[PDB]
Amino acid sequence: GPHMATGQDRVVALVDMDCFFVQVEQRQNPHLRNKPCAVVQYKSWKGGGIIAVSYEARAFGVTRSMWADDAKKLCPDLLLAQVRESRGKANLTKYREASVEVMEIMSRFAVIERASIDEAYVDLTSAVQERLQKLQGQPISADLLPSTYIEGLPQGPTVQKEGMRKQGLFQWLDSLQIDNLTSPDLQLTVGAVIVEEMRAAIERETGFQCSAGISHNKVLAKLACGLNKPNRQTLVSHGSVPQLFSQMPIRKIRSLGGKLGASVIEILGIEYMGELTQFTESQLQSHFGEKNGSWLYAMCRGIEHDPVKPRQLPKTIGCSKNFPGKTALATREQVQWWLLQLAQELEERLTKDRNDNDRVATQLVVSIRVQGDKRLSSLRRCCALTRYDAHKMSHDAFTVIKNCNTSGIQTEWSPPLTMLFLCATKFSAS
DNA sequence: ATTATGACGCT
DNA sequence: AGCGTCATA
Ligand SMILES: [Mn+2]
Ligand SMILES: [Mn+2]
Ligand SMILES: [Mn+2]
Repeated sequence: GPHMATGQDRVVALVDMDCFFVQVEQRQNPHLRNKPCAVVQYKSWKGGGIIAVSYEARAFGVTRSMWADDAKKLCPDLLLAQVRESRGKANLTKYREASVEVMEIMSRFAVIERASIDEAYVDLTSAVQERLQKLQGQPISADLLPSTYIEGLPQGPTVQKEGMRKQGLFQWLDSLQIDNLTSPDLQLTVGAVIVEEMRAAIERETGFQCSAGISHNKVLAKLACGLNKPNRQTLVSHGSVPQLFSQMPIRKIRSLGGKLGASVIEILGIEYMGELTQFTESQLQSHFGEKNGSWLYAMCRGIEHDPVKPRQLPKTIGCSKNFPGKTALATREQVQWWLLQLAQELEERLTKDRNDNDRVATQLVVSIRVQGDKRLSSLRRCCALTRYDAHKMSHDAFTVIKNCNTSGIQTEWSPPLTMLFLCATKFSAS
């Protein structure tokens, strides 16, 4: 009754850029705008690997992870932009810099948690209390929410899509009680008004469009964001959760897309998020561990407490390259040449980071993969990072991996290396 | 031969 | 510490 936590204490948003690397390339090259377009890395192997796809191109069935040669079969007029290559490798700097543009705009509104290169969470609880106080029990007009969907509406007693959005919004606003500054539905709505403003600013100041979700926690905000992409935002209320979850595949919720989610489905013999409500907290804990079980017990009821971390900057800076198939590194000087290439990119990015962000990395992580290993990393070793020097860093990396070579003679490397990875970590203020 | 990342959890 | 899981362009 009066003591049941409902997890409606916060207003959290997730803002996620639409087809982000594609938009970055479309801004730069107007010829790619409003076309089936994709971003590709490399070219030689089957036309290159697609890592971002415009919504026009998705209509033809083009997806991420597709080889460009295969995508061309679905969509002959597909336009392509290539990821930059520097020092023999893909270099993602243009996209990291475009990300910073967006993160700095979002930070004007609230402390953000950078969750990826193209998305951040915002805790808008405080900002909502402020906007409510100036509102002065003013109703919220539909015109203040021009791109917002209310999940689950319209419902009950027009065949166009924008018509449907407006009808749902009208029902939502009609039902609102703007008289109560502590009403969670009202707070979400004011949250959505602020996110319209945030999104307008992003687009005005960068040219990039984005989508967003507004809810009471990060997981619901993330899920909400995806419901009406592209270029729209979606409000998922506490009350909308039972219907939403009653047909929502478990794998759709963040963190459940892998082995754990598969095990929830297998062990409990269920399919949808809402079916989880029929288990006790102890029952879920028994199968999935203390932390996961409690998290599942609350999550299936729309409740989650994971805070929005105040972290706008990535806490690691890394450089990685695969050496597939026959390109696997089989000689010493090969290994040393590529460690230098990686190390030089790292030094470049590290030095820029120190200047911009007043910090220094203190640990260097070196990872490799060896042929045969299904695993993604075969081996990970750390050493001190005391100087931003590429030659020192590459020499040190070699030192930590020197012994992995199984060949008797030292000139050859075996078994051949199919991946090198250098990561700077453990930052301290400077 | 999707690749290049980046965060968090376990022991 | 090193490994594993999950995620995101
Ligand atoms: Mn995106
Ligand atoms: Mn994203
Ligand atoms: Mn995506």
